[PDB]
Amino acid sequence: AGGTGGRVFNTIRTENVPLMTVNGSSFSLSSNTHSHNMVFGRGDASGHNSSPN
Amino acid sequence: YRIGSYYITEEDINPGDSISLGFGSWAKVTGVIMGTGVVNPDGSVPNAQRVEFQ
Repeated sequence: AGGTGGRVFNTIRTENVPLMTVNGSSFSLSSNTHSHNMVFGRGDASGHNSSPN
Repeated sequence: YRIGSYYITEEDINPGDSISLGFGSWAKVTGVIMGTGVVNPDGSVPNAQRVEFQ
């Protein structure tokens, strides 16, 4: 035996790596109708697939 | 080092009546090891010498 005791290579010790999870959260964003800017007018050449404004 | 359960001095008539009797603390450890070294046996640095306080 030895005067100093330790359990590293092989011994019945305690303690481990805890495992936990976080509760489900949903991200909510508001689509503001302003701040979209504007260029040119109507009746005129417009970019295809552009968002209607 | 001498160990005895009788509370009589070594120089007393009841005791052997020779030599000086002094109180001894702790148990005598054989010169070579000092005890606790390494968890897994590797061994620490022991202490030696007589009367030396370390």
